[PDB]
Amino acid sequence: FQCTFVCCGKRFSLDFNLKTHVKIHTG
Ligand SMILES: [Zn+2]
Repeated sequence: FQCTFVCCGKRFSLDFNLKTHVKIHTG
């Protein structure tokens, strides 16, 4: 998918990698 939080704005590939990442912006 894609990130859009803070200055991280990283890149997401799929749902698994989607939450496995944004999980921080969420905690
Ligand atoms: Zn991010």
